[PDB]
Amino acid sequence: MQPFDSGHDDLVHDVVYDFYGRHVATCSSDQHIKVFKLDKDTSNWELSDSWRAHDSSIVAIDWASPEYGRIIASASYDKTVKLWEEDPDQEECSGRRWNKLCTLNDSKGSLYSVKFAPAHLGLKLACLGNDGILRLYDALEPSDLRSWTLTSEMKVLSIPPANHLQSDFCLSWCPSRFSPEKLAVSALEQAIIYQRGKDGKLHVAAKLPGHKSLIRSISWAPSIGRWYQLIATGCKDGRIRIFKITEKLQSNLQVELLSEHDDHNGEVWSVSWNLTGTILSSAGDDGKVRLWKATYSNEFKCMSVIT
Amino acid sequence: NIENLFVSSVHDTNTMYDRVATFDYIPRSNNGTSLICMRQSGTIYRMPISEVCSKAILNNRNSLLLSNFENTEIDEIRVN
Amino acid sequence: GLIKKVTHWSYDNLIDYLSVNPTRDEVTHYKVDPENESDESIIKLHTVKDFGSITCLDYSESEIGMIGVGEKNGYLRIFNIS
Repeated sequence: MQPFDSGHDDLVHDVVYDFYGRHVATCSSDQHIKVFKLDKDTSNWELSDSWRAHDSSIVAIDWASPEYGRIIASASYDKTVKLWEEDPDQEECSGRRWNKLCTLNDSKGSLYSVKFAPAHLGLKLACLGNDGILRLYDALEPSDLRSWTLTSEMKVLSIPPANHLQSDFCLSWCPSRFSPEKLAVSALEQAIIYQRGKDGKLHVAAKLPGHKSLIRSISWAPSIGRWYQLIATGCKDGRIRIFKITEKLQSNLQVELLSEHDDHNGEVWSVSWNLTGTILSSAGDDGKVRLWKATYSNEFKCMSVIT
Repeated sequence: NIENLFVSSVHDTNTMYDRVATFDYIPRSNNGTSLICMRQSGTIYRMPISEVCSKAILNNRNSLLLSNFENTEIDEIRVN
Repeated sequence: GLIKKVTHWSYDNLIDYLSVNPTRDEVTHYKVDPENESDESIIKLHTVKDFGSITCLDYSESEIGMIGVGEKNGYLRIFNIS
């Protein structure tokens, strides 16, 4: 359990792994993005580049698939989405290593979550903020990665939330190459699964019931090849809800709750899956990270607890 | 120059003993937080703020990465 | 407020004291030295808090530290300090 200091001057808001697992990018509240790499010799994380990205606190970053190159998204509270591509011929830890590409200003609200699409849908992207409007950005031109065109625009909430009331938004894509395109969208106390219809426009396909309070994290379990899909929900209650989605509007799909654990006694902040969807890591308000696995049954039981 | 404020996150902490009238912060090392509080009876005690994990991401190599709501450093649980 | 003087508990010349705050919330145990007039003789040893609203108190002379504490709700919380 060796710790490493990211060197930020403020809070760290989102940390994401890349596809290969040897790189992490750490956004923060001091408007900086620091990209760390794993040295194969020293076996320790070290900084690759640090640069000032936005004009407000950055709350969500996401790596793109390496078949599209080294692209890092960044959503922040200044209503901007900044896309960064790595220049191979540039000095380490200089600030000019990652070159700015686009600034999607189509959102009239402070954003919360940005999530790249899987590697079977294109170089798409998703955004959600305190405006109730879902925005999808496709990079339709492979020649230049700067003509990011908005293609879908679905409204999730009827009205934007109040200035003082707190609210959270999170996104999770479905990484199944052999299923219609789905998007798990969380807005306050609502979690909706969209689906790409035959007309090219997303429609409300299935709504996850429950969720008496704010939803802090949605993670779609990786489609390893099973006949059922899983969504992990970290609510503002103690509940780590796991939904069993079975698909059979191209195709109808049913939502069934698989498990509901009150084993944290507080707000569940982040819930996240493994590569194969076997280990579920849930972090809650008790200061402890609980791992979950399924043994001899479909219902998920608890495992090692890390404090 | 003018920044229109809005509430992002609300963190709830329960005190060690109930019936507290007023409290105060304590500036700690490595950006920590503790709360010195005075009760309704005038008794003064010290309530620490727990280090709540903000993000617990997994990995393809089965490595756990832990980020906190309080300090800067990031915890890593390798698989060896 | 109730200050109750307890004897037969200290082998030295000090005299043990049991104190209840005027809001009737805490029970505090003391050991007072008679030979020094200054306030440093009042040594605050122990404090047990959050006892609802205390309405009475007593002590057991047979064994040291057995301090019964009553409440308005009805619970006769009997415990030990020393």
